[PDB]
Amino acid sequence: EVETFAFQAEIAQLMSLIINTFYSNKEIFLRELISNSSDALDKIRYESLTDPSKLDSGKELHINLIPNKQDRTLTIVDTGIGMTKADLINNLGTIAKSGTKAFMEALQAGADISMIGQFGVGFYSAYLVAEKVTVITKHNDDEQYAWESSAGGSFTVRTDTGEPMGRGTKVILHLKEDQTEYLEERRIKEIVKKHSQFIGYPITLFVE
Ligand SMILES: CCOC(=O)NCc1ccc(-n2c(S)nnc2-c2cc(C(C)C)c(O)cc2O)cc1
Repeated sequence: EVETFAFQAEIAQLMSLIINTFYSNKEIFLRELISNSSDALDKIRYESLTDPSKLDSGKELHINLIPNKQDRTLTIVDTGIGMTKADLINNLGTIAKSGTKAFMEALQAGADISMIGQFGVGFYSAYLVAEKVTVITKHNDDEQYAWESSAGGSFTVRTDTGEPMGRGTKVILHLKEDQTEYLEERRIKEIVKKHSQFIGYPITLFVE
C-alpha cells in the first residue's frame, strides 16, 4: 500500500525555488544532510543517558556515506533517533512552515540559499542535486517506513521491508544526470573537509 500526499503550499514553493533558482554553489547540500544526521544522533545520545535500553536497537552512533555509480545514487546513513510515520508526514520532523517563512524573509534581507539550514529546512537543499529523494527511517517507537518525492507537489509514504535497519535514517539521493561529481571519492572528501570537518560523530566514506 502506497499513500500519496500533497506538500503544504509553502513547502512546494520552497522546493520549486530550490529547483529553479540559478545558484552554482550546489555542494552545500551534503553539509545540510550531515548536520541533520548529527542532530538526530545528539537526540538519541541524550535520551540514552537516562534510558540505556533506547540503544538496544544499536549502540554505534555514526554516519556513513555510500556512493554507487551504477545506480547513480549517493546515500547518507545515520544511526540517530529516527522518525515516526507521523513525523515523516509532518515535513520529516522539521518546522517547515515557520522555517520557510523566515527563510524567505531572510532572502529579501540579503541572505542566500546557503543559509537554508539556519531555518530548519536544510533537507530540501537535496533537490539542488537530486531528481528524486527517498528517505527510509526507523524510530524505536514505530515501524520502518519509506518517504519519497520527485517534487512536483506530492510525496509518498509506504512501509519498508526486506532490509531492516536497527534504528536511524537513510537518505537516498537519486542524482540528476549532470551532478555525478558527487559520486567521486575525491570530491566527497573535499566537501566533507570544507564544510563538515568538525562533527561529533565518525563519518565513513564507503569505497566502490
Ligand atoms: C525540529 C527542528 O529541526 C528541524 O526542523 N529540522 C532538522 C531536523 C529534522 C529531523 C531530524 N531527524 C530526526 S528528529 N530523526 N531523524 C532525523 C533526520 C532527518 C533528516 C531529513 C529527512 C529531515 C535527515 O537527513 C537525517 C536525520 O537523521 C533531524 C534534524
